[PDB]
Amino acid sequence: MIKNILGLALGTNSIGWALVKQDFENKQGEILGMGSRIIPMSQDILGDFGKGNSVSQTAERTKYRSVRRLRERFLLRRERLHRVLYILNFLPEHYASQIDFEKRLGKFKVETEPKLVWKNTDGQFSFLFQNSFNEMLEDFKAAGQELKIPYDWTIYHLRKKAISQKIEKEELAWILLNFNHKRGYYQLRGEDFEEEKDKTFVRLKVDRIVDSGENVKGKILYDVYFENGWKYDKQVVKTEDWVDRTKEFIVSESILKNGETKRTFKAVDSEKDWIAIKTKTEQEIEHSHKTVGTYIYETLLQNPKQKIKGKLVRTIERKFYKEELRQILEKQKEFHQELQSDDLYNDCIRELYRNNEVHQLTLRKKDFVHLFMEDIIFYQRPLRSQKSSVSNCTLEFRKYKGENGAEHTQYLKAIPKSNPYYQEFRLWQWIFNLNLYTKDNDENVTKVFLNTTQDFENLFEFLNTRKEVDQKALLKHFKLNEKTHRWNFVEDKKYPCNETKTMISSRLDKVENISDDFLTRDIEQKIWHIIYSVNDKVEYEKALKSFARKHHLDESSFFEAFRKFPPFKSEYGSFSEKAIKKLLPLMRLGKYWNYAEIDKYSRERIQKIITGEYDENIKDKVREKSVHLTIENDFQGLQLWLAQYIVYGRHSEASMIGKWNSANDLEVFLKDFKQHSLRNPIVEQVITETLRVVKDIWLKYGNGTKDFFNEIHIELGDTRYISKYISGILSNIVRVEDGSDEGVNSKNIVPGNGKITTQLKQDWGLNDVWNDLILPRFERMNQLTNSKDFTAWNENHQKFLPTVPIEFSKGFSKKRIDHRHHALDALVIACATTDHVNLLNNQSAKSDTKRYDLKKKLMKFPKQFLKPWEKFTVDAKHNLESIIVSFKQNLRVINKATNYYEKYVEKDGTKNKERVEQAGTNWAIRKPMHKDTVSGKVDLPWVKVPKGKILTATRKSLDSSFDLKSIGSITDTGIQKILKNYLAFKDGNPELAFSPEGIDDLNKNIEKYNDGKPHQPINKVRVFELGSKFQVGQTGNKKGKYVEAAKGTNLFFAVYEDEKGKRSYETIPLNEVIERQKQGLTSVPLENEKGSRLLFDLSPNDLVYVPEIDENIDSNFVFSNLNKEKISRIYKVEKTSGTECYFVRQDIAYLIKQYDAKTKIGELESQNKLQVTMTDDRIRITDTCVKINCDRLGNINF
RNA sequence: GAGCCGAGGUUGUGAAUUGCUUUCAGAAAAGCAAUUCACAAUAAGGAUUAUUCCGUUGUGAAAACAUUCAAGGCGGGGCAACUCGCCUU
DNA sequence: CGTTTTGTCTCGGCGATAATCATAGT
DNA sequence: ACTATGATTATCTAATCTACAAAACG
Repeated sequence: MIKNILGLALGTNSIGWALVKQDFENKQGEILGMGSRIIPMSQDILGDFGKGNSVSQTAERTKYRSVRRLRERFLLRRERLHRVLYILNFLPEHYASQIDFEKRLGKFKVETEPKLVWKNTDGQFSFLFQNSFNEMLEDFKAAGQELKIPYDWTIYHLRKKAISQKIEKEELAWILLNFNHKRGYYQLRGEDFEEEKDKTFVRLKVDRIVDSGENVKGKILYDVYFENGWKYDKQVVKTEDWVDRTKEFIVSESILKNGETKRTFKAVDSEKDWIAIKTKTEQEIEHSHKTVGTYIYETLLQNPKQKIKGKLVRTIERKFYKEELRQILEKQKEFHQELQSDDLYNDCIRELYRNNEVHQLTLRKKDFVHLFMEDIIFYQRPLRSQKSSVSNCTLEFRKYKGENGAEHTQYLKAIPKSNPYYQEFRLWQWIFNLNLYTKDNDENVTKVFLNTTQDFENLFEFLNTRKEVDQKALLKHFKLNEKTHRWNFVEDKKYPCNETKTMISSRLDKVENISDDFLTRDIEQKIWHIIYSVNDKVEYEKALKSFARKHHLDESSFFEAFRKFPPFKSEYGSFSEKAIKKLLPLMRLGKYWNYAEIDKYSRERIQKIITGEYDENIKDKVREKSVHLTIENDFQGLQLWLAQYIVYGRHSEASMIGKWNSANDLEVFLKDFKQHSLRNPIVEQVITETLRVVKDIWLKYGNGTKDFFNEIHIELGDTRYISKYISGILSNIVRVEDGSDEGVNSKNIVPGNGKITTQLKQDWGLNDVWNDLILPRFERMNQLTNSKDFTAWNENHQKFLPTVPIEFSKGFSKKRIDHRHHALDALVIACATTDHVNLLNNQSAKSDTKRYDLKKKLMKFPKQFLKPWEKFTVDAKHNLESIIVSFKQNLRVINKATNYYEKYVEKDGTKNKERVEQAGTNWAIRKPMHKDTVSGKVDLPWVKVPKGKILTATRKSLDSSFDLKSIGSITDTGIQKILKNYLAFKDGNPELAFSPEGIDDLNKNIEKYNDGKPHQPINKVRVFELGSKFQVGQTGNKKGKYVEAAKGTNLFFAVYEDEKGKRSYETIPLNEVIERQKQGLTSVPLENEKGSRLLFDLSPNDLVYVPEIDENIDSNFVFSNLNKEKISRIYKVEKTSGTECYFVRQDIAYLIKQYDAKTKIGELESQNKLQVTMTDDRIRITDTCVKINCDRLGNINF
């Protein structure tokens, strides 16, 4: 008689909501409220989530964190090297004196940038190793190239020299730190692949293409021939790009069973493919029979202009660097007696690991080579453990009491699917579920071949010894054949058959020289634990060797068989090991079944059920189903449900009765909600704000009372996954406890479909109200474009109709330009009653009389439905007209940071490693402080710099986009002159002049374009810009880094006021906000230098009201009489810069036509947002703007 | 969702070579650079000495948190710290 | 001032299937 | 001798703008 319905139009970043209360029997009803809540998301995410490309803020934050973590790990390696070398007395005096060895161990002292080789004496820098540089000079002159080379090329000369000769200890420290910089490519798993692993990179020329007579797709395929005698494996069709073309290949070879090389082919081109580049560099290094450092040194000797870093050696295997460093260290150990000193080694080991005695005792047996190479520099951490994220068992729970005097439950981790207990349980399940059917008549031929316990025991034994069962093997075990019988499932599908024991038996038979009885249950599970738990190469090898030593087995072929065992797939079952251990005695039948192996609880329950007594834990359905279990002997080969109830006492997942009687339950559920509980963060964010909106509606319109929402309709109109989880969550509100409403989702949740929505919109005229609601925008567009092509006349409706020209018909749709369409969708979903959706989903009647009553009740005499009440369209249109869209504001600028770090804490006279919280106050910046690109400050005497601005320059690649205007912005004038000369030579055509071949030609003959004077090659140039860029920081060289504010970081636009009436405008930078908020002050300075008082500041996604020109709003207040014209004048802050504050009307979501530089037209001009009102008055908003406050429901918070 | 790593790029310091402009006076210096090398920083900053980290996630007024969390015993694993399991509150 | 035009850090591995080559039972 | 099944690599795994901040221009 009176019923409350709420509708939610969930979107990708929007939440449209509505609430209706209708009396259907009297054709009465009304809309309590409507609105649209918007979470600010850019169109990039909305266009990327459909395909998927790193669509997550958390993903970008994680990428930044990973880069940082690599940086601090490199820095920590450098600090440890500094400490060790200072103990060894290897650092130079000037470099060591600027390193802190007492408070911040190994770190540079503040405001210092020392260099290991550049000694700063009384203002002049001198190279530390003059003798080595001189030796390199005679080396170069013997190569006959030049005598003027950089000092810092000595690193490679020393790297080559250190292989076989003595070098100075400071040079050795330089080498060690340089090795710490560049480490190489390495795969942590290792697991050396096939012994051949050819993967050779070659260059071959095609000789002949002989037709092979294979016609496919109306063309006879051909093959390829090479000079060495190799045939390209695949067929070739296009002969134009294959005749005598020198393609490069990564050819792979492998020795097969027959004993010949199966040579594949992989067409690849260098300098664009990582694999080809790496393989070519590695082959060049290896065929020279020299280390990477020696190869680099000789290459640089041959071509002094060669780019080393990033051109010559980009990415090579870490083994090359490790071999070079090992050779250097073993050679230098023979000369430097510090590296052979045990006392110095003990001092180093104590300094590094003073509180870790075990690691000290471990490293006491090694030497400095292992410390520098294996321990410090090339130490790579293993993958972080993820066993804490494993899903928990749903049945077996452990309860305990903590120190807080409470009692919570500790969950049990799920058993791995490959655990032999899980394998046995799954095999028993598959045997129980297995039955046979005949091909002839499709009759239940089973129960004759599998009737007694002997048959099932034989089948279990047969399946135990195999790894995968199929049609033919299972048929042959029963002597049946494919031509006469089938096994009730997919004929060409195979099932797991306890493969683990199969491989275990195979590898325990491969070792031989043992009896065929060593494989038992305990030994099998021990080998399982050894292989699975110990996931590390050397650890696994040592574990296997020690296991073979403990048990009387030969450790010769057992280790060899088990050393290359394939890793297990990461998977876990639904239950835990305890659950399967308890269920298996029930599963087992025959000789594997015994009553003594069933635990006390299940045995007692079985005794009770067979006795027939009355117990509270036994349901009537149990006696209905377990009636056949009269004797305890019948409890053999029971199914999963039976055994589950016997062990526990629950008929499968029985769910709970989650009913919430007040908004406080919803509030605490919000408090207890967990992050990353769904598919992606987008949906969890949307639902978080969704139920928050639901809580706000509940509080506002029902005071949080019980059973306020009689029904909730959720429809959306990829995104299907969020059509049911939300229904389940909100079933806690719309559930009925009388027993007639049962299930995971309450019957009060009725999601719909698009057909009903469209039909009711057309019949009730929601399309009409939307059209004449959006028409004024199109009339304005016609007036702006002084044409009549944005509105189409029709005579039946005697009015205009919004439309777009075909040339602007790319992706325009009328239902996506205004944010109120979310509210419209929510309203149409909410009002779709059960009768309406039933009628429009089951229109197929099979008889006109059966559905004629619904025709009489709902539609007017299939033409038109009755409106829900007399004025449904009218008041629906009014409610759309009086909606203030609520926009979420993200004003998080700083936040409190919590850091927990492991540490040795002195406890009870002993040092034990534990976790400690960081002391003091540490702030976290929640916004991107600046853009990635970094520019330097320069001053140009030929550029007039106005006061308040600076010149910043950065390096750019020289390309075809360098015209006269672009050339004029280069900081240097020599390059400007040269480029102007070259461009004049090429008839003023940047495309021809600055093409890569054109750039190469310019660099070849740069003398002719420089008035005959030599110049270095030009590939990149520095271009300046006259603007306002701020410094990154204040310490070290961070002062010299000038950056630009990141996207969406101008959060504040302050308008300052004098006593006269004049307004002044200024946008607050982010760093000032940081300082003011961390000092506890207000975000915006309430005072300028001139002394003007602050009126207010504007922030993005904030709503302001612009009064009419005649109105004078100073202390009007009265924010209840917001009729249509008032909301029509509400504007939203979009972006700000300098003295400009751009606005878009709050209703507007997407533009009718975005501005394009070609047509030079747009709805809101070039910026797609105006500093003035859209109407004809065209008045500056900031001159008379007054701020309004909106809650989540869009009400005015006066 | 997260973890283990890698290669460049950018700004700055230092250096070798070569340019444009200016001031001294073809010498010297400065501003702006180009090719190559070493190094520093790589979001401002804050702890720590563990082979540990927190800083572009989200919540909300507490400038508080979630994103980490017990006790014991019965075990596997290594040179072992540590890690992987079982058992009861 | 009002308005439009231009620039913005980028690349690798730790992947999936599809297709041909073998390869024993039949 | 024919068939179906077990396995290595080749091929692909997409195809990307958006919109703010501000210098440049009229």
